[PDB]
Amino acid sequence: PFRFSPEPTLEDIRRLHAQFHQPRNLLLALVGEVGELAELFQWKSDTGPQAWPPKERAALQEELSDVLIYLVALAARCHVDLPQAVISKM
Amino acid sequence: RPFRFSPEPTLEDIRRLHAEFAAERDWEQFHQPRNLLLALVGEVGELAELFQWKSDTEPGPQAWPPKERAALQEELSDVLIYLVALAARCHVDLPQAVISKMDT
Amino acid sequence: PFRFSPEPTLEDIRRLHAEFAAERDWEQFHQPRNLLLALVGEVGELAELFQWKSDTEPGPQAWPPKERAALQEELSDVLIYLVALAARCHVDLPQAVISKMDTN
Amino acid sequence: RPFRFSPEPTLEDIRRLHAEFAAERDWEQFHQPRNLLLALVGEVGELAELFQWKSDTEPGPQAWPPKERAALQEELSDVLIYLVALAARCHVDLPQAVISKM
Ligand SMILES: *n1c(N)c(C)c[n+]([C@H]2C[C@H](O)[C@@H](COP(=O)(O)OP(=O)(O)OP(=O)(O)O)O2)c1=O
Ligand SMILES: Cc1c[n+]([C@H]2C[C@H](O)[C@@H](COP(=O)(O)OP(=O)(O)OP(=O)(O)O)O2)c(=O)[nH]c1N
Repeated sequence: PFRFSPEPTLEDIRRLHAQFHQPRNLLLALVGEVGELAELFQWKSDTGPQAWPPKERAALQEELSDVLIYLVALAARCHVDLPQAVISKM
Repeated sequence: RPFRFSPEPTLEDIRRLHAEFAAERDWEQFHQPRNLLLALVGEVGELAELFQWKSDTEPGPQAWPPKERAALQEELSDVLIYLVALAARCHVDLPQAVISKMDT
Repeated sequence: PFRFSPEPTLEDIRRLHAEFAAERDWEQFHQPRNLLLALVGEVGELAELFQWKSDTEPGPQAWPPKERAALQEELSDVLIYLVALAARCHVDLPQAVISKMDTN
Repeated sequence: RPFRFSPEPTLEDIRRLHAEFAAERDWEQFHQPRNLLLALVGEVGELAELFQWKSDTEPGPQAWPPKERAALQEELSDVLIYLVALAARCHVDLPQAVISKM
């Protein structure tokens, strides 16, 4: 069916990519990848990404992770328990 | 002191959670790619609407008034709740797509 | 096959938005970045409105006046920060435009 | 210090030109609200990448190297061009909706 791999956990990805990496420089880099990610959708239409050519799907996973990696970074530097902070909202 | 994230939820855990709260709030339908995308973009917006006034030569995020750091967490979450939501919808295994990256 | 008004103009807008701001001493906050994050914060409200639509659907002309009135706001707050950004960047936003089309 | 903008083209003018441009390479089909939003949401990113690595009270844009200062224009140019086409595609009076907000 569909499923995410049991790891790397949010804690791994935090440990793994970790001056640049200060607060608002990281927030501008998050918005950037959201900018690349948003680009792989602009000239589409309502119909999904599960059926895109390979070089596209491949970029769809690439840019998507990038965003995570920075959101990861940004929060791990704002000292927010990204993982827990999620369930609390639930 | 070392600041580390807790163990779980796993991204897979973060999925199976949002995955259900809506399936009870009957959402998944409007949950179409761009719909999910465009949302992530409003939260990202809501995320920057805290740093747009703060200068990086300021008390930094850690040292943010409770209610600010509170909002900050409630925001960093949603940006994650939708990133993982968009991924799953694309059939992307966000967790593994990260490894393929490390393969630099 | 539509039309904007002849005014205001971008300097006319770039002008008042000066007067306006630093009339709330809102000019001390026009440092490139703070400004860039502000655009992103408003570039995000604008999305929050289209996260529920689809382009196969009738543009905001059919939207209920209330939804169609809040769309004029964001579209306007987005141009305002964009202008406040360009200016602090000493960019002739108006020329930078046309002098970018004598190309692609 | 305090900068100005040439008296034209006006917001409407830009509107037409882009049209001619986009009416040339059959790009109107490409201009559906959400397209120009994401289209714009993304140029704001390219525009975000520029400053991501820069700094608070460091050199500063206007003192940036040429090729960067030039890329900067590009990026600001684009953001408008899309703001202008979405605004237009939504049948929204962009210049006037800016005063009405004062
Ligand atoms: N509208 C539509 N629908 C389309 C397809 C295209 N345009 C024009 C207007 C806009 O200014 C230009 C995009 O130019 P670009 O593709 O070179 O900018 P960018 O992609 O960011 O440069 P790069 O080569 O991708 O790095 O297309 C419409 O108005
Ligand atoms: C907070 C603020 C506001 N400004 C002025 C300029 C914008 O054209 C107008 C819109 O402000 P905004 O706070 O974004 O209006 P709202 O969107 O309704 O605010 P929120 O609902 O809280 O997002 O405010 C401004 O110049 N600088 C500044 N630091």
